[PDB]
Amino acid sequence: MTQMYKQARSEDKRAKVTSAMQTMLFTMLRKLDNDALNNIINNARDGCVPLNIIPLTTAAKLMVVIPDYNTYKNTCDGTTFTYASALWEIQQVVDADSKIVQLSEISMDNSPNLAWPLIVTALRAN
Amino acid sequence: TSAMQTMLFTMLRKLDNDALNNIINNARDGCVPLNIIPLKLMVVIPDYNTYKNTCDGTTFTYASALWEIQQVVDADSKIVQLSEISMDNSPNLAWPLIVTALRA
Amino acid sequence: SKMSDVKCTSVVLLSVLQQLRVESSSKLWAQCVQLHNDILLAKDTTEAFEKMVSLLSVLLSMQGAVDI
Amino acid sequence: AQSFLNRVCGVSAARLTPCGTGTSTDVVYRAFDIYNDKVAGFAKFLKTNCCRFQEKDEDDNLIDSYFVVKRHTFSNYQHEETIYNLLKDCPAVAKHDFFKFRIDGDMVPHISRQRLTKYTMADLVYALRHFDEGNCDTLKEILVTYNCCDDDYFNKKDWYDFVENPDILRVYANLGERVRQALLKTVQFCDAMRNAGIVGVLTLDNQDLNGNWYDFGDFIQTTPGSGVPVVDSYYSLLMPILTLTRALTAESHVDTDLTKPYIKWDLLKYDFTEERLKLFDRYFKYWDQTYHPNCVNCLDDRCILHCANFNVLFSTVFPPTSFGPLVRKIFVDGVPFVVSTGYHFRELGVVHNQDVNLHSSRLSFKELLVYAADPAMHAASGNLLLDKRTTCFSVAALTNNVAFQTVKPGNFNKDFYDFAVSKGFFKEGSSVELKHFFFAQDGNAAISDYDYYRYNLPTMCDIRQLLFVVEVVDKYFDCYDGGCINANQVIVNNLDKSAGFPFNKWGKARLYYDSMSYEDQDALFAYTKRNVIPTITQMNLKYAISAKNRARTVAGVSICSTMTNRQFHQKLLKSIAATRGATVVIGTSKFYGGWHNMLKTVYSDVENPHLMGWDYPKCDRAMPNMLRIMASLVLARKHTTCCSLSHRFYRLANECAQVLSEMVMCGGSLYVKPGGTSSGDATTAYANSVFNICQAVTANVNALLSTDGNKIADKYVRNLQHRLYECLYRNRDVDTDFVNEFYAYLRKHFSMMILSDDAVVCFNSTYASQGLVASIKNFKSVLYYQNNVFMSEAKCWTETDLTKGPHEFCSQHTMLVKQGDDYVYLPYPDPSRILGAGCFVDDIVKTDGTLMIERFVSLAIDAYPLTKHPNQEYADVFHLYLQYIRKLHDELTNTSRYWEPEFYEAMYTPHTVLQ
Ligand SMILES: [Zn+2]
Ligand SMILES: [Zn+2]
Repeated sequence: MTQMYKQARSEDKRAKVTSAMQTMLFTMLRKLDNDALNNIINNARDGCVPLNIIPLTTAAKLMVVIPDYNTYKNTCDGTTFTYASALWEIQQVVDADSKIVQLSEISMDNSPNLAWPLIVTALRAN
Repeated sequence: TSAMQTMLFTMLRKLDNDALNNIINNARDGCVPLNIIPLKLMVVIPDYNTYKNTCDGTTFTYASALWEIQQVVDADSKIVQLSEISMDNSPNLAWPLIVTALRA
Repeated sequence: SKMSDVKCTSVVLLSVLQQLRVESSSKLWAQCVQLHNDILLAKDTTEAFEKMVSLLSVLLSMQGAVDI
Repeated sequence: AQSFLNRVCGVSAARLTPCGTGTSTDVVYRAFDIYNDKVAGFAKFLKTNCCRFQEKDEDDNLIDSYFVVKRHTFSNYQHEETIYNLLKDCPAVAKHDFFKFRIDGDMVPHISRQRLTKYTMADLVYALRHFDEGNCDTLKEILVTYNCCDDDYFNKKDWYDFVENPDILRVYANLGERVRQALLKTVQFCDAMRNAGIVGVLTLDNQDLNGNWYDFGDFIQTTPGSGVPVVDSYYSLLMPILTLTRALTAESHVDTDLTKPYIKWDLLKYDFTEERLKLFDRYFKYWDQTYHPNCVNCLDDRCILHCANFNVLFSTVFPPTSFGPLVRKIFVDGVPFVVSTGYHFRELGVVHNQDVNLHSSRLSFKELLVYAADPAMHAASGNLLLDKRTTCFSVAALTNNVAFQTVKPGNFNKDFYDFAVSKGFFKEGSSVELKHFFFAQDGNAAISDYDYYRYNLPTMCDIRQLLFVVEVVDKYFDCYDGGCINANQVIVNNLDKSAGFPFNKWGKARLYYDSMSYEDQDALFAYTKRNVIPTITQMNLKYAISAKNRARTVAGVSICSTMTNRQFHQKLLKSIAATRGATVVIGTSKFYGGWHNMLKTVYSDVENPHLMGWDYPKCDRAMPNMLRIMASLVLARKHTTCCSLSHRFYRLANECAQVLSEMVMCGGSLYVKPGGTSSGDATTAYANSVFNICQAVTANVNALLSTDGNKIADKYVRNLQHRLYECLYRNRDVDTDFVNEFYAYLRKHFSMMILSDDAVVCFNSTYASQGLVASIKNFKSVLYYQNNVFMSEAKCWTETDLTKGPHEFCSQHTMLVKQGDDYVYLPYPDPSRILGAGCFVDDIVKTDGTLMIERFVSLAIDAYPLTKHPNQEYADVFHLYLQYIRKLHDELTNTSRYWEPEFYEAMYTPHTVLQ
């Protein structure tokens, strides 16, 4: 009754993965500990909230993925738009090749010259 | 990686299709497409020894088909009327010519 | 066997194109993937050759790759 | 004459077309839900008693309302008259008119019921549960009459299809309001019966499509206030179309009217138990079985099924942002976290973990593993994501940029191709050629492939039928051995699989099987028996051969999911894979006579035998959650002496939260997977087999119940059908004798050979033509209404000559060859597949040569039976492969030398069973 208590190939292999998990958790909870989450949870009936609303109501950065222009025009038209009952301000639109697309290029005549899955990064406005 | 490239070229030579051999011969001369050939084609012509062999009047022989030259622009980035190409006044023509045509 | 030759040549040509780092261009790699897939699925031995010249133009549009 | 019309009009709707005066309008088939001492079933009969006048609306245009005037004996007329005078002042009772007319010399008494539609709820339910696009005239007429579409819609191609033309869902959902009004009228009627002391059975064929009721001929009067309606057959037969027509879609509006804004639910709300109880007590008031909104409180797997079936329907009313892990904020050494302390399933309700430790002290390896696999901290620290490329629910984006994965072409093996060309292959005008390749993929392939989960729709099942099919399936699975095993009895092969997210960052599964002690693994198991661990699944693009340019995907399930599913299911899966001669033939090698023995077992003793096979369109994307849950419960029935009910329920909840409605890491983002199997789980090849047997047993049940029991000439099959209807819709108990009896009937007349998603059936063709066992149209109908897919009869085969076996099984054909005065069945592949796999390699073998020769001898093993083929190019294939393997072995430099033909021959004979 030794290999049931102890591991087999510990040999600083168990330590590597536990320190990896530890640093990942402690680098996640550093861009996470804020007061938006406190005011979200502290208004629940018993402190328990669905997970699908945590980013929706506390995230400070949105990313919109847009396939084509008749969706860009219906979704992200302008420099500020509205989503999830909040007001977002656009910044740094990018195309599928990780290249910056200026807002003065997304029209109907220049459409074919854009790598089309466009990624719009927006910040939550107050 | 030149192993894979010489494999590709020996296979292309084995295929022995005349359209493929034509575009390969032009690419070896210097006459090169600047975009995927459309099934709006724009092509670089190096010089007139290559221009006269292919382009006759307005009509363009490439990929063993016919194209109607819609716009020719010399290297100087300025429209040229294709009725100025000569065999003695050939110097002053900016000789890498971008010729743009459509398939007739 | 002029169809199996064309389909194997299509495989080799897309391999060399991928090695030339054209998947680092979304639009161009999408066009080349479409050409290669339709050449592989083709059943007529002349539109396969049409798509083949269209796909080889991609490789030899890059002003210099080998073409010694 | 016309006097009969002047009288049947009475004092309402003086404008009636003379559509009948004798016993006319009797040239029609109508669907009936009949049960008496001679017949029992839900089938189409020839109703010939009526005389149906049709009202003509103002301006002489005909309207959908009829006066159905029947001729009754005096006793039944008096009885029905009294019961109507009781139930008269209820709004959900069609008006009746009782009169007498002088036919020749006797005042014959007639009963004319007023303003009924042309069809009834039974006609609608039968049209949708016995669908056949050859003759769907009743369905077309209903959909047109009630303004769901127009007459020209059906000129469309594949208008009935779900996966092509998915607008048929919008065309069906226009009957939802009508179906919901029918449910409300039914509850009104049941109340009016109870408060009047009227005992009777409610059958669908007594409710017109407006909602009214009639035909009080079998009710009996009791003491008032103590009536009791019987609604089992009604509600259970109606159930499958409540989700197909989205009947409750009006329950998510402000005041349950489709012309008002949506209910803006609270965003922090996740319980919904009182709303579910309100919905049940509103629509199914008299369904006299206890409904538990949170299946945690269930009693047995049958109760879990019964109540998850209701939660599936009631959960389409609630906001989709309220399902999924329920996070809480815990403290570790003072630093706060967010961790899942529960879950909210669409099917199982709210589940709460029992071992939650607020204000922790430290993190050991087990709890570190749990917290790292938990998607709470991953989705709470990532950006909000709005992905307009899909309709699936997106949770968060874990990065600052989306990742676009592409797939490469295959590696051309030019030496082999030149060898084949010099031998003489691929010549123009040949039957063997290249048809299988590696199709390259562009950036929009991962998400375009993930978006197929839109084919997984919420579907309610006929529960009274499922609760019997599950007993017959568990009869199919009762020669095995299951139970939990300690962590030191688990044998794990392929220790280099994907460890899911976020573990694939630090190693394969080998890392976590070598880091965790046996005690740690046992503790993690015993933990999952009391808590829910939601995990994340990685979705990658596969690099494999196909004849279609579609993108093939692969899934990596978390290590903390696979590690415990192994201890739960390893014993049963080993027992299934190590047994020969059963229905579910998994892990039975086709060599040394395995194919011949499999076939001789399928053919076992069926009398007039025909072979049949079918396929499931979009099986893994479209398998319903109720059926996946049923499969997992059937598999978990082996744990009766080691796990109590709480342990088995929490194992079911973990399995759901991990491989049914998991979060999927696609690209660099988290999406919500609606349902369907995961190709990366070790259990799906067996869950698919349970699902396969379920659908086959269901097709048999429907074929036996939908046949006119008066024309069945066998007085044994008549009693079998009668008792089948009883055991389904009466007799809430489980009848073990009849379950054994029906299982024996099936095994005698419908023999199956099942592997995951693949089946071969040997059936009595006489019974199948009489309608007593399942044909292929019965499978088409069952798939349509229980899988939301349309199965074309162009992908289903049938074989009348058994000496040439199944046309296709596990991608193998069958040929009857001679092996020393003993004719045996041998499996041969597709020569195109063999040649393709030979010419295109994966660049792992283009470097070393021993792996190349291993690949080529495996191919020449799979391509030996072709030598016995009558076609000559097929034999030439194997000769080519052998010549090439000899060339390779000579380049590198008796029955175990892989370069002679007798190494391969011995692989297909049972006299040398050595591996
Ligand atoms: Zn229950
Ligand atoms: Zn157990």
